[PDB]
Amino acid sequence: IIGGTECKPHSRPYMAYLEIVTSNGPSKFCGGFLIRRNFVLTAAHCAGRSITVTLGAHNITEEEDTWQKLEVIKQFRHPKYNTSTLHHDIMLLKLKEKASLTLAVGTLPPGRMCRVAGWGRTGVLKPGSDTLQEVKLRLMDPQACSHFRDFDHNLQLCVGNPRKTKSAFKGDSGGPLLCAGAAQGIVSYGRSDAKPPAVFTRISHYQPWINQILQAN
Ligand SMILES: *[C@@H]1O[C@H](CO)[C@@H](O)[C@H](O)[C@H]1NC(C)=O
Ligand SMILES: O=C1Cc2ccc(Cl)cc2N1
Ligand SMILES: [Zn+2]
Repeated sequence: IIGGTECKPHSRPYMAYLEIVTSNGPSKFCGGFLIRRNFVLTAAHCAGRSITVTLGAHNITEEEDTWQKLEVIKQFRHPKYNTSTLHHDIMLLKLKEKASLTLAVGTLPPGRMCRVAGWGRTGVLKPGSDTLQEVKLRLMDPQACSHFRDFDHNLQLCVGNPRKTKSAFKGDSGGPLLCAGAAQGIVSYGRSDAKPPAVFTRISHYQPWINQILQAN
């Protein structure tokens, strides 16, 4: 998160910290959010050979009793996810067992301001953050994201005032974008120089597919 503040620890009990395993390189990291005791929503491009989920975390380098490190049994990436257009950047993770409900861990059931949180990098050349950072971003008209050639208003949200530095960035993918407390978007992609706006998956469009996956599993 660029241009944000450190969250009050555990003020966002649904936040999930993802460690992703591939076969040809070291681990990668994304965010995500617990929508069912055993289901975590994140970005399609965070998929890997295997994934571990830590719930209840603030400072991700210091273990604490709030922590729930959970195994992912199955990854449900959207079937139509496109590595060329980046369309349908969305994935459901099924946890091996249902998470415990605690104070620190629980499910989450243009021109306006939304908020987005993550453990991602705090600047173009900065490392990922140790602690959960958040930032408030402006929801933009779709023409503000026209320069992303495959951006699609129906599928995506355009997020972030270009006059401001604030933004999600690497490591923040899969995190929820909340407007008035409700999840509206998912961190997906943007420019490598982090100049806003950036592109978020529009959750509402994928709601049928989401419900589909839940009931079948
Ligand atoms: C997080 O924890 C580590 C030690 O576990 C510490 O070195 C680091 O400065 C901490 N960061 C914050 C801001 O709490
Ligand atoms: O909002 C975001 C998320 C993200 C990931 C990676 C890059 Cl290069 C840019 C952005 N912008
Ligand atoms: Zn704590």
